[PDB]
Amino acid sequence: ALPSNVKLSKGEVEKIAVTKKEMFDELAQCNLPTIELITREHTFNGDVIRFAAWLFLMNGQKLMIANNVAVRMGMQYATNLAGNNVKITYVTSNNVVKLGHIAAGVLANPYSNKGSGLFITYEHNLISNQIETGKVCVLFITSLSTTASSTNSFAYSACSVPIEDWDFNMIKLTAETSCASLTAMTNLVNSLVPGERTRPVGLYVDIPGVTVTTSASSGSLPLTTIPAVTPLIFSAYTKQVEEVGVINTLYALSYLP
Amino acid sequence: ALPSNVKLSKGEVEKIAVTKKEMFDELAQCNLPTIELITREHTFNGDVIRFAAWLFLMNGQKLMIANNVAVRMGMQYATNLAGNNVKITYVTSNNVVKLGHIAAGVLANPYSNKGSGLFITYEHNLISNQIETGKVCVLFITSLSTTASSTNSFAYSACSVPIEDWDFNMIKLTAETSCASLTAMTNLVNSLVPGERTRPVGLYVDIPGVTVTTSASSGSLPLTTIPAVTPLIFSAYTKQVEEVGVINTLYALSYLP
Amino acid sequence: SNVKLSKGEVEKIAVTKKEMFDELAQCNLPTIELITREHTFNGDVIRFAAWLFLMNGQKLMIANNVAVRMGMQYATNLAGNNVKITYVTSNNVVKLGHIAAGVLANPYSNKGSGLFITYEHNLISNQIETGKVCVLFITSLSTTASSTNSFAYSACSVPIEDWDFNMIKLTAETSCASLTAMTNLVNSLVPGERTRPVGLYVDIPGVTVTTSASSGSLPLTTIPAVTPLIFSAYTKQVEEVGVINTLYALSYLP
Repeated sequence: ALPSNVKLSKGEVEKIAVTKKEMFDELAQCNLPTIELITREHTFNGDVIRFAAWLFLMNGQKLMIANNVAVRMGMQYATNLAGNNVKITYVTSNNVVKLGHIAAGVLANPYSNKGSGLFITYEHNLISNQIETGKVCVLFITSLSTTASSTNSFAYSACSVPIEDWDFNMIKLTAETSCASLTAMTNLVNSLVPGERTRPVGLYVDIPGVTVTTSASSGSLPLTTIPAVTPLIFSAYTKQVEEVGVINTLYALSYLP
Repeated sequence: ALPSNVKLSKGEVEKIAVTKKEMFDELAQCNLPTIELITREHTFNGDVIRFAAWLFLMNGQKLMIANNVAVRMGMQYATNLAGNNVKITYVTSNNVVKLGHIAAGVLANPYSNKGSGLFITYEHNLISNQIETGKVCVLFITSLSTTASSTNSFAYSACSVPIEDWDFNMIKLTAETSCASLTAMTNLVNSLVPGERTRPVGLYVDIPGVTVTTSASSGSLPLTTIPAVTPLIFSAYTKQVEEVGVINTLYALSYLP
Repeated sequence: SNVKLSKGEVEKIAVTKKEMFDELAQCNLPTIELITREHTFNGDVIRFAAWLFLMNGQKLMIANNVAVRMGMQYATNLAGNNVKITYVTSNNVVKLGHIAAGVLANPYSNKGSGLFITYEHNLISNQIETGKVCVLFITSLSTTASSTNSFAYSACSVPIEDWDFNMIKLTAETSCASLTAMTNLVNSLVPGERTRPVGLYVDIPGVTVTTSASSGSLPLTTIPAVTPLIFSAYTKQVEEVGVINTLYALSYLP
């Protein structure tokens, strides 16, 4: 801890750094070489840090409508829209597990209020209300005006990803990385009185083949509920667009690189 | 300072690694050499990562009954069944502090509806309702059927531990590590209709001398509430057995190895 | 085992910054998404973790802590609503941000502890103090189980030029004016009803911190909605004043 700056022994480094051994130890039980299975499972396979961040974002958080859903990899059950645990179906393409889904179940109260949401489904286009075989449907909806505004103005970006190409890591919500959605949303925001302007954010997806579409402005939430029969992957919505950030963060945290 | 493989200086390791200094620095105040007392106490002595993970598990989580209790080491007060801070009494064997307890207080509503829970008390057997002098009493209760099922079927595992041999670390819930509780519990689940079967989890305890007993199937929760006057160490219960995993995680997180 | 490590070995033994980055990395990009960085203490996921729950719900805390963080746009006010931040500057340095307090639904109550920080508005004196940051700490002196209503506060005013979030804490151990006074005041109560004394410690020279007399009713119950507010957080149980310090510590970088 004391010396200026020269090559460290293993013992010195174990003293200066946070070790993986120490991280394992947070969860280790009864002097066993492995973390308990039922813990590993819901814990991103040991990652207590990721799990910590993720956990509160997933639950409660005050302005988020009645139960987020994120079906994670390597698990048996996930909680649906009503907060209940249901069986996961995992989906294969080319011998690889791409994703899981569950029955949406019953959203007690509609989305509302001038917020932002990211929803992801298997084969069920929420906008068009139609099935798209072998695609994953990504939907981002948001207020364009601020919570304090007196203008009702909303929009959405959307795209469909062939299941073979699907990769959780290549999706994000952004206000800085250039792409069709950010550009469109930026133009859409600028239609409002300056005082009522949001910080534009877009649906960025970097998977070749896929183009992301952005709607026109709406003055009414593009999506209010989700049919309970819906094969659902991920669903999260704040009542306050000012916090759209946390929704990107949740999603980023839900799935491994 | 990132692309090569041999022999790092202290200064390089401090850039490449997450350091203890930085972790200390999340909690440091006023350029002082130690973390503030009143913060160290409830923070597992500065372990902010542990504390992060633990915190949300300990509170709210929408399917857990009205207030988990985990009396932690080296603290003044713990919150009881009613969520109120009451004085901890610490217990000594052979000049070593083994564990603390509090008056259980008042569970507003009964445990209920096909869940799982772990309870640990000082000297009070919750099943036999009698005092066992110098024993620590472990009770794990669970549904055998799924939440979706139409069968009321419940069981519990239990054992008593001599206070001198007590070790928070040698207990866990498991579905993989071989033991008498897992075995019994496996056989018990297999008495149900395939579609209603849960993944069996047993109470595992590696303290020599101790044997863990498992009940027969019950169809009615082995345990519904806790007498207010009870000396309580740990109590946690979910309404949904499918998440019994979190209960193991919480417990694992509450006590240091 | 017990000899000089290569960078590959270090990366296998240590938690790396690269891995921490990767908790939040998206789309193979060299930076963490802005809207994510912003509310995340710039990528510090561990800090953000601990902070998050401390800031929200937590059972015994009155209807919405406020803590205006650095480098953000909006912060949640007393009502739980997101409002615009005004950042304040002294000598080309950003010293702090504030928001209109807004409407605290229910009054602070029942034998707790609160830390409050306002720009220029002394909540006790109810008067403007130009160029000062106002720190107020209020607490029960007796325990929740007690049958005595006894309260006190400590307070000080800090010139905006000298303001540093890091030189403030709540303490029961580090010697200071507020600790001493607070210990004396506690010791006027029946032993069984005695709290563990904690003081408002502030290590910015020029500033002295005043501690009140004992009250028998809370020195502060509410906050005028117009108040320029920086930090606000109150538990109903004084036994947990520890968590209020931890929330504060976690809200601002060293």
